Amino acid sequence: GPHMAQFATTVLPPIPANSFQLESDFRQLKSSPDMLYQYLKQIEPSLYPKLFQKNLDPDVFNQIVKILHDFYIEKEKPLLIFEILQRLSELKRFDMAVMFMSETEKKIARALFNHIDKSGLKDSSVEELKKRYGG
Repeated sequence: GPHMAQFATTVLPPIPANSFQLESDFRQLKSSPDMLYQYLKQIEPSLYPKLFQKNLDPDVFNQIVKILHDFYIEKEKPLLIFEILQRLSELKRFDMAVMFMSETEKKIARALFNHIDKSGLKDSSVEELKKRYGG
């Protein structure tokens, strides 16, 4: 409504050991995207291929993208969004996560590559990774 609701008292959880632990912390914070940004800030791109090595989740795939869209574009560097999206593209389930996305998640995914491009970042991987997520 026109006012802010009462939110529960919560604190950014530690960095997870594997995807089972990551998706648990994503699905509990999905309604708190402003702390999801700060939870993402703990996680380095070197953990992305290792957490998700046995599988990804389609809801985690769209949540990573959905937090990059409204926070890493404003608060972090355009290069960081691009590196995060690249780590996920090497996952064995990533294209099944794209298959479970709708137009509403794909318009967010391209809006990342649209901001990265206009920020001055030009590589063949920019236009490849945009088509892998929503071309």
